[PDB]
Amino acid sequence: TLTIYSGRGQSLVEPLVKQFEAETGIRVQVRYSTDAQILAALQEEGSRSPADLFWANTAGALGQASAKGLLRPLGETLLEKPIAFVPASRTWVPVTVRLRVLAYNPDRIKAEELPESLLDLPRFAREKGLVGRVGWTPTYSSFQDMVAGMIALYGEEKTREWLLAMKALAPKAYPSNPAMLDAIRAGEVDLGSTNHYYVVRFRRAGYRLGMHHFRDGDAGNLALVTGAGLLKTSKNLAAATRFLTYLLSPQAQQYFVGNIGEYPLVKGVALDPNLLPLEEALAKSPKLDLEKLPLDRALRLLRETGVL
Repeated sequence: TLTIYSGRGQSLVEPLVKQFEAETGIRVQVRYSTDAQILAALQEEGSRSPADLFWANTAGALGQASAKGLLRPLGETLLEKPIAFVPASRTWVPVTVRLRVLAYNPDRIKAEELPESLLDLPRFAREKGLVGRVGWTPTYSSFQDMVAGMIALYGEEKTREWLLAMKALAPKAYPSNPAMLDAIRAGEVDLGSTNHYYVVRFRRAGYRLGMHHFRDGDAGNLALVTGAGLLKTSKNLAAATRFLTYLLSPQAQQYFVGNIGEYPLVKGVALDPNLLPLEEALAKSPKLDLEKLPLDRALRLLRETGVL
């Protein structure tokens, strides 16, 4: 009788849940909301919460749960499974990771010429004549995560500097990443900060698209970790633990990299060619506490600068 509060989209979640159900005979009930609402709902429900598991789209949202003392420390051998991104808390387990990257039109942009730091992107745009030819996705959650990452790395004022310098390029805003990548393909824009798996998806469809990683440590390579946690309110601790174990199972991790295009966190999986190895991903990403990204601050700043 497993009850999951999921900030991950249903289309992604349901196949895995079906499998578990059929293979264990455990009946699972999943509630789908934003990481935001789930965090609200748990604080609301208190000890009267049905939820056994929290499966978040972001490690930020899990940091909050662990911050409101909501999660139960995990089976020593569980936190042993994933290759990285385990939280000091040991109060949730990371399931996939996604990378911020810079997508571009190989026909229009030379790989050699792209900046080693996201911070230098506007200067690149100005020199290379890309006014009106840069795309971004201001309303997109991972873009907002990236901006919070810049605030944590460089400070609010450097980040503000970057935002206003980006705005001064008259960049085009897209409602979604596929929309922006379509634009990149069409030549409406030349480049855009995105999530690596949107690019992997395009490439699988046959569309040659450039994928640039910034220098190691750079805010532009931000690791976007998804994860799951065992709630304190859980009265189904065996079944719940089985499911966490299941999420980290080779077959499920193959689903994540294959069906979804995200990075698996375990071995025993066949790896796409459009991904650098997991280990190099780690090497590339900024070293930050992913549970503590100042997302509220990023949002405030994005609205103030007039980006949002």
